[PDB]
Amino acid sequence: KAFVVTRVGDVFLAFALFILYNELGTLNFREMVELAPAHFADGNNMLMWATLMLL
Amino acid sequence: LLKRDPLNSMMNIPAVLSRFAGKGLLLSENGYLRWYVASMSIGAVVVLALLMVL
Amino acid sequence: MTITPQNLIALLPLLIVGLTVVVVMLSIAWRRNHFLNATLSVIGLNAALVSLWFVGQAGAMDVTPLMRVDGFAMLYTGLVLLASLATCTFAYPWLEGYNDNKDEFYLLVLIAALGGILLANANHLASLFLGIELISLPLFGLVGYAFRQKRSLEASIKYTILSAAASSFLLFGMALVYAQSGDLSFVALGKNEPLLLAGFGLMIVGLGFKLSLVPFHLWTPDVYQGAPAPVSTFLATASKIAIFGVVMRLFLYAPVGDSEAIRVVLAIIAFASIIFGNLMALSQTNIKRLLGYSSISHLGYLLVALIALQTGEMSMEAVGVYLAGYLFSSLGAFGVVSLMSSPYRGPDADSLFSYRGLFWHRPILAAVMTVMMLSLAGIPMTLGFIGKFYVLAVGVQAHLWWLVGAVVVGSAIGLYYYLRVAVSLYLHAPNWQYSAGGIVVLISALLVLVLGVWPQPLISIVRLAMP
Amino acid sequence: MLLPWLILIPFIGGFLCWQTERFGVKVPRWIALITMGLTLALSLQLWLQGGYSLTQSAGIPQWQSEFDMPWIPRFGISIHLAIDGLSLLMVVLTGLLGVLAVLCSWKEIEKYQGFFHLNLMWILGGVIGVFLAIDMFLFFFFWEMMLVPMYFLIALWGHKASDGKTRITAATKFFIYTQASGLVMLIAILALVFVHYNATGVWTFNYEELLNTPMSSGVEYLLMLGFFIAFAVKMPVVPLHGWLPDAHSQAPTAGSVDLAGILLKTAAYGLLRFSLPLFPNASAEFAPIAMWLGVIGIFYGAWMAFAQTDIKRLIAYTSVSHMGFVLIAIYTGSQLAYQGAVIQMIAHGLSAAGLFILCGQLYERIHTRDMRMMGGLWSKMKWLPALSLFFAVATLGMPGTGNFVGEFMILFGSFQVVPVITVISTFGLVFASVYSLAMLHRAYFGKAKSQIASQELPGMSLRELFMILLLVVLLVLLGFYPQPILDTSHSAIGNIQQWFVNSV
Repeated sequence: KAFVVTRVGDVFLAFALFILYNELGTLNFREMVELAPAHFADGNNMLMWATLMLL
Repeated sequence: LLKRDPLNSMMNIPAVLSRFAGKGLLLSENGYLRWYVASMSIGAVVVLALLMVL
Repeated sequence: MTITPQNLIALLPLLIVGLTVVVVMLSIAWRRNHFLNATLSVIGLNAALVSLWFVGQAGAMDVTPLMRVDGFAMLYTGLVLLASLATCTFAYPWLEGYNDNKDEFYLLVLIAALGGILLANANHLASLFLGIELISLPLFGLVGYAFRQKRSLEASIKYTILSAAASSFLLFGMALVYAQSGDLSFVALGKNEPLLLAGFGLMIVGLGFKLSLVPFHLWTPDVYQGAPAPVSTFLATASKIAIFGVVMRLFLYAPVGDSEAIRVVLAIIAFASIIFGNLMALSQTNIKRLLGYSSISHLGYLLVALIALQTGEMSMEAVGVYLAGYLFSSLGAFGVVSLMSSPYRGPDADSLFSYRGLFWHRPILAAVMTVMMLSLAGIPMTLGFIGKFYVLAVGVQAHLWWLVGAVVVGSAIGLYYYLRVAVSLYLHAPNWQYSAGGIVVLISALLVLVLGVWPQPLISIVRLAMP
Repeated sequence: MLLPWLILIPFIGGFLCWQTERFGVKVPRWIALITMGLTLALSLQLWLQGGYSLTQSAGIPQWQSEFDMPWIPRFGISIHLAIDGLSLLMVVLTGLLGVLAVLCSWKEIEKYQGFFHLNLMWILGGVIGVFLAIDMFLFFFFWEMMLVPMYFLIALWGHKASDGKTRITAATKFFIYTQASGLVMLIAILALVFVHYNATGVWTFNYEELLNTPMSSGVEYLLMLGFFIAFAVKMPVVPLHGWLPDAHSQAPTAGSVDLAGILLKTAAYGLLRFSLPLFPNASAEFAPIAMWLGVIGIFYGAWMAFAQTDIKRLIAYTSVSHMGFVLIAIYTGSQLAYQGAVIQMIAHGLSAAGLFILCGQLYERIHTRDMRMMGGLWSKMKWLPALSLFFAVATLGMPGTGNFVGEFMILFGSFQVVPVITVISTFGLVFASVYSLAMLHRAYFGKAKSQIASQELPGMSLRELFMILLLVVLLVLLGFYPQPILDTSHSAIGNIQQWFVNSV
């Protein structure tokens, strides 16, 4: 039951991982930190899906 | 509900229909020679009919 | 026209075989010996194969208005001669155990070879009739050879009444066409009024009995169970191989066969032949009835090529190669059945349940039946697949989608019974001319394997023969 | 040059094993091991000697080695063997699986054993010939002749002619379900060649000129369905996969190694190589049907895997779940997705082969097939269940195994192209866990008193453990370090994707 429940969370975790590569390209944390505001001049609505599902 | 596999069974119905239709065709054969000649007349009838509708 | 030496060289196949009947009949009346008659008959048929080279020295020409000799007829005469050669070599081991009068067999097979090599050469509707009946009278009488059983006579009588009935339908159709047309010559015919088409349908009835088509197939099980296995080798291969040539030539030459009215009717017969063969063929547990069921489907595949003879020139070689592959497959399979009856044994006990084992009894002979039985189906590395492949290509070429689909689904249905017999020869077990009979079927096994893997040389022969 | 020899060694070995059957009975085991060693030598020589890191945009025709020979000149049918980068991965995989097949059959003497091995080399050589095939007829002939000798394997070696359930249901469904669709794709080949013959005027059966043949819309769609039907009955797709569990549960597990690990490869190989490039617009129209069938396959195989009580049918129903990821990968417009499918596909073979070897190994230890009958064998076996735990662990997406990087780059590329069908697809990992744990807990966790026969257990020999140890270490290196084989396949995958992109 722990194994099933932790893999449900890991599916939820990998969902945000797909979205971050689709939106910002690089998955390194720091390069992500000063790449996130550069790519987000126009659209922001989909980042809540990334971050809520990351959460 | 998936203790037996449904789609394997539901695409086996070609074999079911073929075997049962093949059994019916075997039962259509008789061995009495009068009906063999009747088959010859009834083939002539349908061939002439199928030629006269063309 | 009169007789010229060109005509005699062209007629050399019909001549050597006829001289063989006379010499065989004189030899029967002189000594009545099995060894001498078998030797004399096989020498004449081998002499006919040698003389095929000499008619190849002659070109495409006529002998009489009855016959036309082309290179197409050269190949069909060859198919009939090897089947006659095949049936005498399978009959000697079966007839050694026969009680008496063991010598009339080769005389009737020789008459049937005359009939077969007369339907190869055809140009007039009368030669069509002199050929059908010359071969039927030995097939009237040879399925009734060894009438001492309770089923050989049964089989002979059923085939006798039905074959005379088909010949009467063919003859009545043959005249109802000639009422419109001024001549019965194939070429001169058709020079779409309903009487000519109605006469044509009657000839289809009289021809589709012997070709085992869908509403006339009822004889093909029973006589194949009743007849001797040496007769079944000839009755499966030579008769229908010879008969298919004349029915193809009539539609190629006659302009009435160009019209779609006859084309639709023959296509439906071909459609139903595949289906009504390959569905009733599953339940059989008898090997002779099993081969008789497959014969109906094989002649159906020949028809789905023949309907598209008039669209594209590839149908000529397609029919030719499937006939060559079909000859070799059936001769090997029926030879193994006859080779299991090495004595006369009264009634031979052959069945699919009787063929459990047979690899630990006789391993070589089981391999031949398996190779040929996989060749009947459509498995590659066998000549039947290349023949199957051309008939699919011909149906694709002529846009006969229902017919080519029928071959595939007919192949899909018919794979089942061929494979059971192939594996039933691997379950747990329940003289000099015999070695010669084994050599014939083993020679055919090597041929079907090497012409399935490497099929080009047979195509070269076929395009050499086709005009 | 090397390609004629590399497809012929399997057939040459079958002739020689059956020749030396008269000389001895312990010969064909040792003959077969060396002959498959030569097969991998030529395959690994092509990996090392060839320029595996070649140009990524060298067109659709690109081959490290190529053979041509006239076979039937009337249609231009030729022995057009030609090896690409991803085709070379397939050849090295089947050479390794052939070594495992001939190693699992070691110490297996019978009334006849040369017959078994000539058939064994014949079927493995048939798969190699499909993998090296550019001419359509040669591809089809090899596709259909690897399919005949397995029937004899399931028939005469499924059980030795005692029970009739090893032929009339299992082997017969295996044979018919493949051959009807094989004939379908043959008439598909012929319809494509005839429309090309109308266009140009030459009878050709070659892939390069059939690649760009002009066809009107609404025509090539039917031929694409015709290709896909034969490519959907060999790898397990949703409507037609009933043959797979019957085939794996009855054949000996060496025949099951051939039936699972490498026969499932060739259909997705053909979807990558022969179906995608020939029909770009038809495949672009057919794509969403392929995605729906892919997601249905993953969920369906896992449920049927959870619901089953035996082991051979259990791993046989994992395979249909695994191939759904591959089908969705192929039917998308992403280079990363295709390269994920290749690593997932090689790992699929490597993760099914070890499980089948071990399931057969467990049966011959205990003489009992039903999984729920046993339980708690961990205190008795010393190396089988520990190694089996990692293989069940490698089935799902556990990192350090090749399956994780495989399935998961597909999901990256799949979300790159289309969101909603991918977000459904990811949930198969949760379902992969539940049938993986079901296998593990029903078989090994528990008390040994669940079965009376679980109280006297044999030992495990050295060579089986050696060939299990090699697979687990090989699969871990593919999970941790998958770069070398991705650099190999990059250019072949790239031109297929560029053609699928540019031709639409």
